[PDB]
Amino acid sequence: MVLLKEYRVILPVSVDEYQVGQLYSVAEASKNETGGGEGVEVLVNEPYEKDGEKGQYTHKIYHLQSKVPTFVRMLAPEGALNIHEKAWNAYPYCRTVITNEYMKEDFLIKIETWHKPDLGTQENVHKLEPEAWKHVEAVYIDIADRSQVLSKDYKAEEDPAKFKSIKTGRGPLGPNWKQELVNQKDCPYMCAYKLVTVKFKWWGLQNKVENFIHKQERRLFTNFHRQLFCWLDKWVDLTMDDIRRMEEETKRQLDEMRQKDPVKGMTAD
Repeated sequence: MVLLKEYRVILPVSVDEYQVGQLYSVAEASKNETGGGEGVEVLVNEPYEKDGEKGQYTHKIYHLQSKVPTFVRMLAPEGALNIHEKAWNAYPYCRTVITNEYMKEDFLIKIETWHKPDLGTQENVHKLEPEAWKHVEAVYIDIADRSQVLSKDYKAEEDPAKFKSIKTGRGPLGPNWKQELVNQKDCPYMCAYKLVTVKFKWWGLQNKVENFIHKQERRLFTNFHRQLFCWLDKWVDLTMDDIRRMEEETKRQLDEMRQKDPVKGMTAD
């Protein structure tokens, strides 16, 4: 037994800018959560060959102490957690698997994403078998709706409902932002269908932890995409190679941030 939810993020950007946007934003975000000995450590970032499928592979470590609640922290005597994240990014499809050495296969967060040029209208894009599909909650994340942000997390500068791109004129995103999007030609949009699979088989904490992760993943996909957008002007002119170099700089910066910096980031639920 295992808990499955698909997050549907509609965005006012093209499947092709998104490829770059995301990649940039993963790094910015990584940096905003690293410090105090917590956050992101990159170990591997390189192209791969499965033979027929080509794309980029990463192996990261997420370091967690205080940014998670007491009851998670307490799963380990050292009061501290490393979770390993191996990802195969074959944009427009990505498969991400988070595991924990100390736990065999009783623990798993897996994210499977398909980026598609529509408005989230596709049921079961991931072609799951029908019984399993029956148990999937589909959740829409609206990057405009401020009710969807945790108060602690809100920032007017990370708010799409308040941002206008100077480089492209997109924004800011009013309550109808969607309906409007449908009304005009020179308006791209995609949906990220992120299927998240959570497994945590541990006596008496399974439902509790499973649900906590889904709520934390959802918080992330919400701030992240808010930020992706409010960050348009920073990545909208960027090349893949402009990105791979960022990635390199960022591997070292994170290694320096996590050591020399205060705790920053999201603070946990």
